[PDB]
Amino acid sequence: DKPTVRQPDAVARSHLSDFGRYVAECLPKYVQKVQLTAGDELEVLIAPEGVVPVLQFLKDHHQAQFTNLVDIAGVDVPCRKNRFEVVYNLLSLRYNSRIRVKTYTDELTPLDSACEVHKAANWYEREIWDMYGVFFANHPDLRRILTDYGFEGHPQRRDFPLSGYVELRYDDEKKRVVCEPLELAQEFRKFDLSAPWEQFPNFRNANP
Amino acid sequence: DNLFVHRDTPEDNPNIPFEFTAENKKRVEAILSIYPEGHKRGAMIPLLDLAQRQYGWLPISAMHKVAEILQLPNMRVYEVATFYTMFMRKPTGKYHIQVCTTTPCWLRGSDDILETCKKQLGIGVGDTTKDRKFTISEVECLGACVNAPMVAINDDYYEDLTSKDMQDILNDLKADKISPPGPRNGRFASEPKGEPTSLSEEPKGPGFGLQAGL
Amino acid sequence: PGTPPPQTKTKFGPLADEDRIFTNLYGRHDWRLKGALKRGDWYKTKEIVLKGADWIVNEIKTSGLRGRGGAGFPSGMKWSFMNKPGDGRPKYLVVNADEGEPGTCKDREIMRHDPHKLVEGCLIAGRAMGAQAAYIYIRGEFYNEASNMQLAIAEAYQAGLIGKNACGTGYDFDVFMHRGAGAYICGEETALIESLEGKQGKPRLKPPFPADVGVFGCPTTVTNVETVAVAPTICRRGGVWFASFGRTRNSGTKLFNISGHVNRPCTVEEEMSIPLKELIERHCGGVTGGWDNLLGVIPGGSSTPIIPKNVCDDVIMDFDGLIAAQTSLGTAAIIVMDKSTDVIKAIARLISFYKHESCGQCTPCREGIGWMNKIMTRFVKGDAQPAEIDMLWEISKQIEGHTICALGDGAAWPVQGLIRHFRPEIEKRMQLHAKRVSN
Amino acid sequence: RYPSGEERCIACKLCEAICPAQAITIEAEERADGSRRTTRYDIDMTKCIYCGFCQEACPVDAIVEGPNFEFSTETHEELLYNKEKLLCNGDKWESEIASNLQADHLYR
Amino acid sequence: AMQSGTDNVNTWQIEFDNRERWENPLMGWASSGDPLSNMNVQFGSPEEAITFCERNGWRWYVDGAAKPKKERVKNYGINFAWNKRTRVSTK
Amino acid sequence: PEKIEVFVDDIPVQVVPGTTVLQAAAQIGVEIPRFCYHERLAVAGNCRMCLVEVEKSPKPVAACAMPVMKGWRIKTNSDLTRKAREGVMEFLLMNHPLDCPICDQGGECDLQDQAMAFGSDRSRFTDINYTGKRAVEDKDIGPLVKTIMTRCIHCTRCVRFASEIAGVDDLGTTGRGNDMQIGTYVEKLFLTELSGNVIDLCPVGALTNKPYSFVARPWEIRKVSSIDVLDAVGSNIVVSTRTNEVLRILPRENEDVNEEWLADKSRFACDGLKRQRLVAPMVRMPNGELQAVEWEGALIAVAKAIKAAGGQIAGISGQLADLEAQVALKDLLNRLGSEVVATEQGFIAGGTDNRANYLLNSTIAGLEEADAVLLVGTNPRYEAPLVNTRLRKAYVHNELQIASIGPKIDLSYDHENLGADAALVKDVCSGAHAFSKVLEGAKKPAIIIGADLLERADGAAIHATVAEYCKKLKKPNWNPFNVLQTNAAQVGALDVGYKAGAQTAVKAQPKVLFLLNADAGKVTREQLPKDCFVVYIGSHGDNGASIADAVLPGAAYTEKQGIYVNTEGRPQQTLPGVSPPGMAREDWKILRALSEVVGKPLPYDNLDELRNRLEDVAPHLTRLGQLEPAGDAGIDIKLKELRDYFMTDAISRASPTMAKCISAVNKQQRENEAKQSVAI
Amino acid sequence: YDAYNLVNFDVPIGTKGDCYDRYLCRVEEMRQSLRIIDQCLNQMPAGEIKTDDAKVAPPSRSEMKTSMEALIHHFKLF
Amino acid sequence: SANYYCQRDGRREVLPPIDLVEQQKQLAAKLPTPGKVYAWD
Ligand SMILES: Cc1cc2nc3c(=O)[nH]c(=O)nc-3n(C[C@H](O)[C@H](O)[C@H](O)COP(=O)(O)O)c2cc1C
Ligand code: SF4
Ligand code: SF4
Ligand code: SF4
Ligand code: SF4
Ligand code: SF4
Ligand code: FES
Ligand code: FES
Repeated sequence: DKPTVRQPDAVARSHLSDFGRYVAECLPKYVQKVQLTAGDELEVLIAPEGVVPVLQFLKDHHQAQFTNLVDIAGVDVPCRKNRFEVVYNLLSLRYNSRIRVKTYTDELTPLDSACEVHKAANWYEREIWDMYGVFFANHPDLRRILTDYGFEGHPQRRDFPLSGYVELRYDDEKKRVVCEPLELAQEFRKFDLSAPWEQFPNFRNANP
Repeated sequence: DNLFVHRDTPEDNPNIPFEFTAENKKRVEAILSIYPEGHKRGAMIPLLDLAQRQYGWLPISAMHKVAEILQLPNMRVYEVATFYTMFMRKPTGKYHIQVCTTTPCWLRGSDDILETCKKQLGIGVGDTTKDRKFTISEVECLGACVNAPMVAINDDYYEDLTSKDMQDILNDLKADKISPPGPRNGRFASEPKGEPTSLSEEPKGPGFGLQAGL
Repeated sequence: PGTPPPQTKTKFGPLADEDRIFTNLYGRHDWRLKGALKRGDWYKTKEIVLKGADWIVNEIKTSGLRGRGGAGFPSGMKWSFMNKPGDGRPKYLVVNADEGEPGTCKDREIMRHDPHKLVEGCLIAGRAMGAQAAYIYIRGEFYNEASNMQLAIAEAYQAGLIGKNACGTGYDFDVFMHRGAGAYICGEETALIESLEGKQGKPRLKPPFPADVGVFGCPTTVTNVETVAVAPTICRRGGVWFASFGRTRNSGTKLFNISGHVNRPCTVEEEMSIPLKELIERHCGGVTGGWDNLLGVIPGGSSTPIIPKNVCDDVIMDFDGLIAAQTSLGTAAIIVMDKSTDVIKAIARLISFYKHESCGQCTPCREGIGWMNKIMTRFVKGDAQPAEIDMLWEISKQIEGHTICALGDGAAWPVQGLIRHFRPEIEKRMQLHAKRVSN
Repeated sequence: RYPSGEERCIACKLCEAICPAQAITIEAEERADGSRRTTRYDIDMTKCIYCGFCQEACPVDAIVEGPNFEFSTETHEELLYNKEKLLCNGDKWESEIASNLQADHLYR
Repeated sequence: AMQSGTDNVNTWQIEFDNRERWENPLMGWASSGDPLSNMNVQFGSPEEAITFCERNGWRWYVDGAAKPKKERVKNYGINFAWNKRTRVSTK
Repeated sequence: PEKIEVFVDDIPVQVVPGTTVLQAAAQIGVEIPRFCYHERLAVAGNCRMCLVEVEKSPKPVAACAMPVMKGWRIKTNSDLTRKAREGVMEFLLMNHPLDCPICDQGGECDLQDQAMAFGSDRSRFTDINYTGKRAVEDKDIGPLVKTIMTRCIHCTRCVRFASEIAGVDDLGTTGRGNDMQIGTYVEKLFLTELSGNVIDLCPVGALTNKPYSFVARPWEIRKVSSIDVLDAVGSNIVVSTRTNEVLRILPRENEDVNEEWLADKSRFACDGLKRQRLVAPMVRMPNGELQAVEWEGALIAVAKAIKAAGGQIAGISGQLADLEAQVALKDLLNRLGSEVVATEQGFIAGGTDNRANYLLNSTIAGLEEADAVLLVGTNPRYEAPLVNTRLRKAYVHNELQIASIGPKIDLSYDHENLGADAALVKDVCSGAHAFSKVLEGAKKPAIIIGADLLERADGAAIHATVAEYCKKLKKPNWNPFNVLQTNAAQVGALDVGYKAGAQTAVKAQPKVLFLLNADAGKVTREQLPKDCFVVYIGSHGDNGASIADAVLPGAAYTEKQGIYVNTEGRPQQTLPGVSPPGMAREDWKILRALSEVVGKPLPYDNLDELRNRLEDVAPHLTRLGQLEPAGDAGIDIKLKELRDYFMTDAISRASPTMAKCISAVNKQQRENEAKQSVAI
Repeated sequence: YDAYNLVNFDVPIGTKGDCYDRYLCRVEEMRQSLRIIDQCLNQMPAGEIKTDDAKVAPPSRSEMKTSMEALIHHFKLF
Repeated sequence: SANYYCQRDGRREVLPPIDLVEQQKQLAAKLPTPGKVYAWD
């Protein structure tokens, strides 16, 4: 027996596999790929034109009441052609389950706002807009929610620096908090924590 | 307590010379002429042992002389003479007593033989005497394992020993007298003792057991 | 083609003195050339080396002669690897001669008492594989044996039996000499290649074979003293007389030496597949204190696992019967151990021998053999937990098969046999030490 | 420090590698007798978050969380701790630190 | 070069040119006004990095293309050879 | 040579016969962990980490020495392979010292990364409380190598690199069993110009960089890719910069230039970047001594001396000068009415017009395929030692016969010394000499001529005749004419059109003599006139700055971005690792600012328009890393010992490590001479 | 998650949804957390605190200062 | 004894996620719910 290895839940595997084949059968227009990851989590990989009609479907069907939307997450992967991906995590209280709906979006290409489906997307879709520049069309008001009012740029992209571009200091000549180009007293020491030997042989050919 | 690195001992420095005797130079030439041309490095091991047939042990000057003969650098001779066990880089006395400690000799009481010789000479293992007369070292298998309690003194096998028998042998060797080799219990060579159970008959001559067509 | 004929004989126990290959084993006759000439040696050698190499290797394949130096690899198929045409490089027969396994002393006695059989077999095998030179690698311990062999080689040179025009046949064969200095790892085939080339120790890896690259970059075959010395008797007495002894696969005649805890130590020449109890009880006395006092036997040297009394009461001593009794034969060495002495100190002495005689190239054999020596020293002392035993078995499973030559295999085998057989002895000694240190 | 008196810190830099706010700056040279011990060990206590990862990542018991917390300063630069300030803190607080490490090492 | 592994080599990356780093006047720390000295961005091919650099308006240059293939043969039998200079002297 | 079918990790691959299992698995991506196999060394089995499980086999096979045959199924990720790797690796980790917090290879140790990747998670060694572990004495190797043999795992990478590539036989393994020790039997200095690579080749860290003793850690290092300018190879290096400090210099992988090796002068010159640096602009006062002067005052002083000279100015390039600095100097002198420029190391007359006169036209990657090479008055192991590594590889792998004309030199391999007479090379061009038949009978022959032999008065004559001999012996896609010039700036200066020879600027009698980073000392005050405003634009200035009147500072090769062209003609670009100390600037920026102060400014403002002007003057000087092959080309050695090799350049002269090396080598020389003379 | 299925407790549910029901739900959460605390002190097994995979968890300081693999894993994971 | 890391290796038993559309296609050569029904009323 192996007590240091997490045992997967089979009743969260079979139900999620049957539901993944079910949602692939019910929506062949938008759903490209459904996958059951390690850790018993189901991912649906939709087209960017199907953000609203998939998240509406999982909201209102009898066999899928994913009525709760917990978080909308943006991941910036600059290697890909469409660099941003947007992940909608949905919780189903009736069937006691979770789903993740992932789509790909570029900064210039807009995305459908899920605010008509779930009202939590009134704010979460602002936050990605504050941090990646993913424009969400047909939004109630798409404003800047977390960064400063005079901030220029989206900070959580991987092409943005860690320490930012500018700093703030009080100027007693102008009697106000002015903006200066960045000069750190001690620079950020970039540690080269790269593994020269591969440790996972199961992920060697997982890219095709 | 052997060392596999060399230090500047006054008795083991390369300052002291070592030249082959002209009687031994034809033996060196014959040993070089046994092995084929281009692969004379194979004459390395019957050369360094040949120094033990002249000097008694192996200094670093003998190593340099072997490397000068074979036209190769000193470190190959260093590593070859450091690997093998008979190339005693330490000083060694006139008689090098080797007592086997390994299991087919240990089963018939080689520990009593070792303790008897250590009481007779009064020295620890791997150490020579003050007058450079006797040298002891615990050693692995030598062969002739039918005669278990043996020792080896100056490449001579002294077999089938008893503690009283080896005490008599060491008393003969301390008074400069030679001692005969072989088993000490009246047995000539390796055989069952007392009865000729095998090879009792006369051996058949030529022409016996020849197959047809040869 | 050449095949070993079936035996169809039930009892392999008794023999006759006329079937002895080594008729001067004990040295009751003249060891020199006149004694060999009056003893039937050096007879019909010219026709044997004139009938061709294919006939000689077919005779060896028909007799079914296996290896006598520690492996069950048959000698005819090994000798057939050098019937291939040469690529401009010379061919070599190399006879290994170290017998540094403890308990192994038969071929030393053949050096001291039957050297012309070894020289004639060297000439016959060199004709059989096309070799024109013979290298025999004596240890530095065997100084009188090397002097006797050099005297016999000088007598054969003076008689014209070897050298240019060997036995009046136009075949050139010079039997050379080499004297190594105190290495048990020399004795392995590729180690002895590297020691003839002038390097130290250090066996080479397998897929460049000795038949491929060999000594001095030239193809060679490494053969035992006993196989070469019984080769003229096989080539003279036919391919079925040698196959009429032993079983079908294991046909031959082997020099068995019995050492340790017997009233008469023993170096007999005996038929293969003899029972062990009959072999001990017939000649050379027996176990001291009777057969009921016998604790265990080692059927080979330090490379083979031990077998206890109840296993060895019904052991047939060929290769295949010993493999069925879960121990290798290897070279022939019967170490007899009675109940008066502990097995643990003797197995620890064998592992200390393997620690002293490993060449240190391979890392499992350099490190884990010293580990097993430390654990066996604690097992002598008794200061170990019970768990270490099976963990020590794991160390054997991390050394056996993971090394370059079979010294790691030959050192992992007897601890495996000790853990398999005498485990309650270890538990009793360790419990005695625990009760000694607790109170 | 060791009981003999030599400083414990062998400049092995796991503490700076594990410091999440990156307060520790270590610069090391070989000393005259051949030791590895530091030439610069600075901890920015205005950057240090008092998380204790450095004492867990210390192979010897060199860096340690002392019992002192009444070390409020009048001036911002006085909280930039040098190697000499840390060595003086180790000299001053050695008894309580050694008692805590004696009473706490078997938990860690 | 002190390691034989190569799992951190196969990923292309873009980086920026080094700028002025100076000693701090107060303490011995190194200070830099360059915000982009610590930003290396990973890519799976050079052409995607070219597309990224032209899309973000950066002035780019390529340090060097990868080595296509080094054909090498490793034979154990060349260590022990006859009339060849590739024979080893040690083991 | 038909390929065979091998199923590795249940994946098909077609491999040519004779390849190892490790190569056949690295063809698809999976790598086997290794300790005693390097790609550039001989295969061996001193570790057993390469034990992989092939199907229908009783024992695991050593993947770095297994010639794979047709239809083997190799299972790298099997259970038996992982059990074998864990067992062999905990055997490797049994006697190894717990020195990781005091070991300089910690964080880049192969043993740590393979313990995380393939080893077990705990120890089963319960014998450390009693009978202990193995500890061995430290061996005495000189000031470049710190030796602690307790950490050694006995893989014989160092012994194989000494025996094959380095050519010295002083390293070996002594003893048997656990007591094998990988070191010299006696206290000897392992002296070699390629000794530093052994620190790269030790997989664990028994052998350690002694200048880089206890300085920093691998994760702390910022790695910047650049080139080395100390030797002629133009070897690609990676520089360890952390917090505005040069820590060490390591080899960078390129099969064409350096092949993962580095010379000792290339590697241990990082200590010379701290000593004798130029941090302030210095102007010679009328008192007689130089004083530190601000930048504007120094620039207007040099401008006033230029206006007082009136167009009689000249400039000499340096030993370590940048290509862009030489272009800026040439543009400043040509815009000020001076048509004379110079270089420290001379050359033949008329060789500037064709490139193949001054190139190592056979590739350094191609010199390992040579069959018979002739050295005309050069010692390649002290001038450019990676060329000697290529010649050593071609010596051991191909049946190569090499003859050298000149004095008695050691090449670390055997060679026939024809003599020190000059006219004997004419015998090589006569066909009557015995080596001429070997040269015409070779498949890929070559002739290498040193630059010091081309600087002598015979010179172009010896450059002409063997070129005719090259026109007698040529093969397709092979240019056998070769020249090896020690200065890294020489090939770039002759690319941009520098009149080679310092005597061309000496005989012009300059009122203001510009100097780049030139410390060879070929020009002095006695050859110069009574008044001569010597402006030295350099980084160190051990020599050539004491005679200067306006010592301007400069950045070293690790502190600025510029191009260097090596002896084969391949342009490469260095990168700025650290900032220049004090107020030192880049040399082309200094020359552009001086041109703006004088009144005739250069048109380029930044580096991009300077590269555009480089395209304007030579189209092959901007294709960095790409070599354009040229067409046909139409006795004493100053470097013959190691102590002559150590202090050739200015950075190597300012370094204390090279002085320590010469002190240790000379101490060993007097020790050996005293022990030899005490026996007489 | 993390032995919440081995403890027994009640869940406070409001009706009106105002601030008073949420306040009563929070104080009732404080009441039920006392009996979860009581069950956690009542049953507590004697065992290890960390997982024994030493490549994901730091080893003990005695194993770090005594054995080799634990020192290598301590070095790497820190 | 009997402790091997590969028998208890937690990190190396993680696989890439299974394509659920292709899993049916390569395995074929009461409505489905994502979980059990919980009554929250
Ligand atoms: C460590 C080791 C030591 C060996 N020592 C000897 C020895 O002393 N004598 C011997 O004949 N064979 C010895 N062998 C066996 C040889 O490798 C080889 O198999 C044999 O000598 C020739 O085989 P054959 O009898 O089939 O001709 C040894 C093998 C190993 C692994
Ligand atoms: S098994 Fe041991 S004795 Fe044999 S080669 Fe390997 S290292 Fe040498
Ligand atoms: S404080 Fe501790 S962890 Fe940090 S460098 Fe010093 S000894 Fe290492
Ligand atoms: S306690 Fe302070 S110095 Fe130590 S690791 Fe945490 S933040 Fe860094
Ligand atoms: S050589 Fe490697 S494993 Fe050994 S002490 Fe140094 S870093 Fe640790
Ligand atoms: S010193 Fe280093 S390179 Fe040499 S055998 Fe030991 S581990 Fe290998
Ligand atoms: S075991 Fe003692 S000589 Fe063989
Ligand atoms: S590197 Fe392959 S077995 Fe050592």
